[PDB]
Amino acid sequence: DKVEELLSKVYHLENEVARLKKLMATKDDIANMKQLEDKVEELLSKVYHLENEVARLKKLV
Amino acid sequence: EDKVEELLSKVYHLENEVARLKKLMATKDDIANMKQLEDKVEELLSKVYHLENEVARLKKLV
Amino acid sequence: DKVEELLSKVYHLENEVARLKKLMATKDDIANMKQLEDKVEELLSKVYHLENEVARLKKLVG
Repeated sequence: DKVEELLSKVYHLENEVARLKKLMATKDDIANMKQLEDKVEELLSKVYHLENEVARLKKLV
Repeated sequence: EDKVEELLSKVYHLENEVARLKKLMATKDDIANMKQLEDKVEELLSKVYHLENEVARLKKLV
Repeated sequence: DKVEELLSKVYHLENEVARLKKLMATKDDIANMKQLEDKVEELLSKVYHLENEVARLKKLVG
């Protein structure tokens, strides 16, 4: 009776843990976001320089 | 006796699997983090459009 | 006795797994990250192009 209740609950948990393991691999690594943040950091910088260079040209012309 | 031994062993492996999941979870990106990066990509693309239009006029004027 | 112990550990696992599930729903998927990567691919191409144009505008004007 009580051992049965446990058997059923352990079975359910095993399935849940399996689904979580599956879902875990669909989630993105923090290392992927940091590397992307870096690239966006580079694009922040280059765009800043472009805005400066453009202003310069916009005044000469 | 037998079923209880089996249940001890299943619960032990689930505990170790669940413990592994909690450390895996910690190496994964939060959505709110991703949303702030999208906000910066939303900024940069607007600035790149604006610069494209400015450079279009400059090469025309020169 | 050993039934109590297993009843106790199961309960704790149920709560742990419920916590992991709602915590899983805060994490962003590789798909949306790949979409953001695509947009960063574009913007990096457009920046390089703009760099070329401006470098020419600079050396053409003065």
